[PDB]
Amino acid sequence: TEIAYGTLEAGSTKEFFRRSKIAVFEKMWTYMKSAEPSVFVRTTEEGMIRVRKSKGKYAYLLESTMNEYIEQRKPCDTMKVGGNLDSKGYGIATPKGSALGAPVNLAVLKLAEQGALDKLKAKWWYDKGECGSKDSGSKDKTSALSLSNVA
Amino acid sequence: RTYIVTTILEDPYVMLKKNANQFEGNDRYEGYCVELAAEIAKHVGYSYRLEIVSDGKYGARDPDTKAWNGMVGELVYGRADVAVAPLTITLVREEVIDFSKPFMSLGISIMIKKPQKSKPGVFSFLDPLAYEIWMCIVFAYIGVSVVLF
Amino acid sequence: EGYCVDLAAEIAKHCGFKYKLTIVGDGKYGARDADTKIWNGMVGELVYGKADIAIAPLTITLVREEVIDFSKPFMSLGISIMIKKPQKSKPGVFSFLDPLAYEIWMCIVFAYIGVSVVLFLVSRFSP
Amino acid sequence: ANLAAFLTVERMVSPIESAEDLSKQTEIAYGTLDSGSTKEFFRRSKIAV
Amino acid sequence: KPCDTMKVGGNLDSKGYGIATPKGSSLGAAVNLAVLKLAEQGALDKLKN
Ligand SMILES: O=c1[nH]c2cc(C(F)(F)F)c(N3CCOCC3)cc2n(CP(=O)(O)O)c1=O
Ligand SMILES: O=c1[nH]c2cc(C(F)(F)F)c(N3CCOCC3)cc2n(CP(=O)(O)O)c1=O
Repeated sequence: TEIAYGTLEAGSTKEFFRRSKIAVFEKMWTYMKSAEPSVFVRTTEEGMIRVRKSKGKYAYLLESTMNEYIEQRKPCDTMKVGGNLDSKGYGIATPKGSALGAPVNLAVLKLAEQGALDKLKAKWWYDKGECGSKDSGSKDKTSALSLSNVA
Repeated sequence: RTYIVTTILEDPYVMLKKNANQFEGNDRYEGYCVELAAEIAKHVGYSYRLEIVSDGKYGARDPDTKAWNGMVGELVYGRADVAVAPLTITLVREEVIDFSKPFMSLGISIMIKKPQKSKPGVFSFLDPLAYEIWMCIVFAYIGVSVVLF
Repeated sequence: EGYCVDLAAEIAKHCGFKYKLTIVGDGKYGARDADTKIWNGMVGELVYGKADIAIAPLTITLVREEVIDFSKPFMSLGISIMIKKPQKSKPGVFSFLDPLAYEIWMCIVFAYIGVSVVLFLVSRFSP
Repeated sequence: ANLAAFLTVERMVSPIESAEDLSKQTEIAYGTLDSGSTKEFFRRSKIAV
Repeated sequence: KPCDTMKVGGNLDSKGYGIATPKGSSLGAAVNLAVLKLAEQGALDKLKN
């Protein structure tokens, strides 16, 4: 209960946590609905201010793609943990009664099977970002003791 | 024929170019969905036109007026042809417009402050007792030496 | 009994129709031969009319869209890595210099030699 | 103090964490099934890793 | 059993299983609406747990 956590004030995330059936997430929504003060923020940057000005005392819940994008931006001071909480996904939209939606879906399956979508992901998430490599194991597995005491 | 593609300014999907005043046409923007629609137009073979939504809304049905807004309402009232944007596939949106298979699944994660290895040097040595008991220890040391002498 | 049984029960609850839990004959998922161009398994049952609907973990591919249709995925997944659980292994001879350091012991020995040189310089230079 | 710290918790850790850990070393091997769409995925890949 | 293995790392690709139906079937759109209804109500996550 020490490190607080919040979501956005308006959106489908609040509808997901509000209409949840799991008692753990129900207790989460009860705590976030009865917190003092309010853990909800108006914008994404307001949540970034609320996280970065807490020094590890506050967390923000968001989409995994947005979290991985912010993790690959400056000042490279965020990280994403845990698995996905819901089976959400984006697809190409078309109106009902259009003759193009099924060839569009064929093109989507063709780009998924050829692996070009993962190439675009590696281009616009790993290469475009201003952070280091995907392996953050630089002195992240310190086995025995920091040498600064010895120094 | 021609086709209208609508989207919204979102990072890193639709980003403003640096020479946006010096560019023209559909190449004024850049990002993920731009190259996505380029690959779609390559594998299908049609001409498109990139459009920006006006209200800045994704899609929502006001239950008082029974009206959709944003790109969903643009697709319903025929303002656009194909919306290429990260629009959340919900139950209420399937009944008005169709959707393709999801290309990039996602979920809800936890963002933390990501603490680093902030371990100082000499100041970490005199941690475990105090920074003031040691002075009393030295004072009692020199006092007992005075007693011995 | 299992996951897909309750899944079909929820489909019949939220759609209202009778079902018939049948078993595929060959025990295959689906494959198209390069010569005969004939699908087998549940794919062949759906193409050649031997089945009505398939509620099973079948991989949605482009070559299967060309003959039948598919709904949206209910559970996303990916390619994973299977390793065993890391238990306690015998550490052995490396246990002696295991705690507090791997390289600082050499600095301790070098400072030991240096303090010995200082002690010899002080003790054996007084006359 | 540090030897008591080692003998207190006994938190065993995993040597392999990410997918790049397989390319980072060569002592511990890894494999897939001899036939299937997994081999078609890893065969027709474009990523150098 | 014997609870002797563990899985690490994220997913490597975008895989997903869905309900299959033949082409030209009238039930595909209500089946897809039922899939979306079971997804939004979180009963699929309950069956996953
Ligand atoms: O259809 C919707 N599609 C959405 C798509 C995205 C994005 F990830 F950018 F694609 C986002 N964001 C994630 C968080 O940071 C701000 C933008 C919000 C969306 N919302 C609002 P929700 O109701 O809170 O989900 C929708 O309604
Ligand atoms: O359509 C396919 N659907 C499949 C579904 C599954 C399962 F996960 F059980 F649903 C599996 N397995 C994965 C590991 O445990 C053993 C069986 C294999 C499938 N394969 C063979 P692939 O070509 O190697 O993927 C298909 O072809």
